[PDB]
Amino acid sequence: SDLSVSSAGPISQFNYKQSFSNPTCLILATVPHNLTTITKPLKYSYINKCSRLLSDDRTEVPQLVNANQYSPCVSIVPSTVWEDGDYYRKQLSPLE
Amino acid sequence: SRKTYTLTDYLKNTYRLKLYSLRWISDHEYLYKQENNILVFNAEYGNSSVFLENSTFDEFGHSINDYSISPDGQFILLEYNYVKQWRHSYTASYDIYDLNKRQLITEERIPNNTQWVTWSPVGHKLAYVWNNDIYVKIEPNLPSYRITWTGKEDIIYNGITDWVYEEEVFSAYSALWWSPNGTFLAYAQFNDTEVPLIEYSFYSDESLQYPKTVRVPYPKAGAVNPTVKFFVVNTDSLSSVTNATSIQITAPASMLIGDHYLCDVTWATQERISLQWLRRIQNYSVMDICDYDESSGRWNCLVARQHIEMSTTGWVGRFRPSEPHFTLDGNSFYKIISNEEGYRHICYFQIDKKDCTFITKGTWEVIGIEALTSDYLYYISNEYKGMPGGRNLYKIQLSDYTKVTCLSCELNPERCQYYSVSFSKEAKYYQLRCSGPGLPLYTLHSSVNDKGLRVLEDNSALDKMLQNVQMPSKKLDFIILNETKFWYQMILPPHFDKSKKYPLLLDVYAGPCSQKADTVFRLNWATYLASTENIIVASFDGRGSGYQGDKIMHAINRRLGTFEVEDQIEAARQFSKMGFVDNKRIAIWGWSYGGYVTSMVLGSGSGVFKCGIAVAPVSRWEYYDSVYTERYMGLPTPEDNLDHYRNSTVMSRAENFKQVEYLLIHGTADDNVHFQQSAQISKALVDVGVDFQAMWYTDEDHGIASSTAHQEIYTHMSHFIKQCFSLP
Repeated sequence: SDLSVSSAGPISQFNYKQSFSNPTCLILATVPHNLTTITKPLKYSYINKCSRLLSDDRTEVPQLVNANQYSPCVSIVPSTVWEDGDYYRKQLSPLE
Repeated sequence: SRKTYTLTDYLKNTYRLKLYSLRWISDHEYLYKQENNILVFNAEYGNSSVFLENSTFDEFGHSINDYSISPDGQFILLEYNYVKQWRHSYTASYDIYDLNKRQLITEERIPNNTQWVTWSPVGHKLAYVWNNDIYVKIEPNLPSYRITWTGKEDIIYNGITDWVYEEEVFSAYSALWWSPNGTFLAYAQFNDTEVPLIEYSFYSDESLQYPKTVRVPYPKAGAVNPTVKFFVVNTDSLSSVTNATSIQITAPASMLIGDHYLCDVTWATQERISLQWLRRIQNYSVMDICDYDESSGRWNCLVARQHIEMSTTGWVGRFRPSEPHFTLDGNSFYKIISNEEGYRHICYFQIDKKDCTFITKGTWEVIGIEALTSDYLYYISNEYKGMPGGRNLYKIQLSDYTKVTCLSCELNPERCQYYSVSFSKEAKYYQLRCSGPGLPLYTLHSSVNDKGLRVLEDNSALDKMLQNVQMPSKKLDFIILNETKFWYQMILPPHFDKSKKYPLLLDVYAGPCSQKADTVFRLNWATYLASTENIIVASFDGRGSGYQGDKIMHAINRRLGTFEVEDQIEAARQFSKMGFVDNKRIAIWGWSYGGYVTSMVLGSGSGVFKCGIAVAPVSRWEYYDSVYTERYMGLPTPEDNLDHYRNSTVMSRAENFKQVEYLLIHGTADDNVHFQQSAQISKALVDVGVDFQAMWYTDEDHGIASSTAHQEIYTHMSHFIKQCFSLP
């Protein structure tokens, strides 16, 4: 349900957004025992919140991923998330 | 000229207060336990008809610790084999009895050693916690669905609380929250992985050869805290084909940047939830409002539905931030908030508007929001006669905030000044509980026209008994320091001759937002001391006390063991000035924070007090827990408030004790205020050559509440008092 052009959950919000200006496809498949050369990771991960807190220490501003790009939070989210609710923080320099 | 209220009277419970506890099960029906049968009463008229005969479980073959009937009256849950854990918590065995089938359910039972069980709020669904994992039963007699696989003793807690959340945040063992119709089950997960263990001995029965070392994750001020994560599971789409999916709802960004807590969980509608989070520096909290998303299956929490709450002069809320009561559509909500004058009043919020509008004002405070209909909000406050120590039920018209009417002040003015209320399912009827100054009175009312259909219980039998004993009187009044009123109460012996000079015993607690001066009627050992030993027993609410606004309450911010100690001394002086107090005979005593204040007073050098008893005292704030302590003190690092931490300890006053008689009492198994604190007190006292009395209680907790231990501690304290006052 969460991987669709019409979807508006954390996947298109913070993970992977494809072009709306080109013809587009989305295939879900399973690797059956036949081929053996692809290997499983520990668990499926995805980002469920990616936000900025501005310097006023009050305002939260979600960071949406753009088509054909990576979430700005890639810099701080591990390749595989350790446990189901983990959270990450990186303080920003005044320029940043 | 009758007999007095004696210590034996107090301990053996010879004069007992009757209660009347009911349980509403609908808009006009409640359950009572008359003569050990459960009956259902119909408020609309008068009738009453047996719901469950006492004989039903003559055949159980188990001592039955507790029961709970499901919302639809179809099933009853039977709790036996209760084995205690902390305070609010335990382990037990459970059996479910089908009321239709009149049979015990024997297939697929709830496992032994279960930590907690709740019915859903409307069906007969079951959520229980066992080995720290959540399990849901939809139909009571089919396999439970396991919700979490992650629970682990003393490390991961799913759906139940760890020590500190239990004691200082939720005041419960449960950390489950059903949605109104039981569709969703929201739960918390606590992680104590990096939280330090407190360890202590448990000696148990005389036959246990090697004592048991009890280990509890417990964060002390500044130490590493537990972490929290929040989940919601849809219980209607559970299945045995598939592990349940718990959607995690993540805390706001302003919380994620540092240590935080989850401090409130309130459902708004069948599909709207509100979460309140609090920063570890309890200056700052945020409410998040999350809607369920029928398509994606997740939970959407729009920013700008968030609501920030800050305190510029202390902490948020009285103890935690206050909970919201939503309207029926869940687009607006009412919430107790402290206003510009620093008095706590009801605020009316829109879920998408930052600003809120106050619906009550005044130099008095709203105690709690009790019920909310479309037309009226029912709330309890201490407005009447400007007494912070009284309580009454008010209702305010939602279309005209000027139309506020008082449902209890005129009911019985000289007898009833302390009310609490229990409302029927749609605020159709309500029961009023009166706690003092006269004997407790329990009545029933309909809220349609506020008519008082019935007197549930009046304590006539008790009144009868008390006629034939010399009871003490109670005075409740105030004094004026720096153009401000500070209330006190006194328990005065029978035949109180204003001319003679009585010994005085200060009863102290004095902790932040406390209140020992109230209108409640009590039968306790202060009654014994007054009735039998002709000794005046007094309490006083000085700086940093409750229900009088933040000018008084926040007065002790960042600086415990200062103003409230000073003020308890000042009150003994002020009591002297009244001229019926023999100032060569003032004791002071207190348990917990009151033990801390007692100790601090005895070590003050004031020379006002002859002796004191300190039961389970805090001695040094770096010993107590993080949540409570840091609320009032911040961190004990030197970047923060370390100076006030170290300046404020009992042990550093050891020398001064040479001027006073001191009795120090502590249970060996107190998981709350550790024996450690007193061990440190007695150590400092030994180290400066001060003599004192002491008493340990083997295996008792913070309550010293077990029968034998309780009569023992009061007997011992009685002897110490009678001796210190050189009375027969």
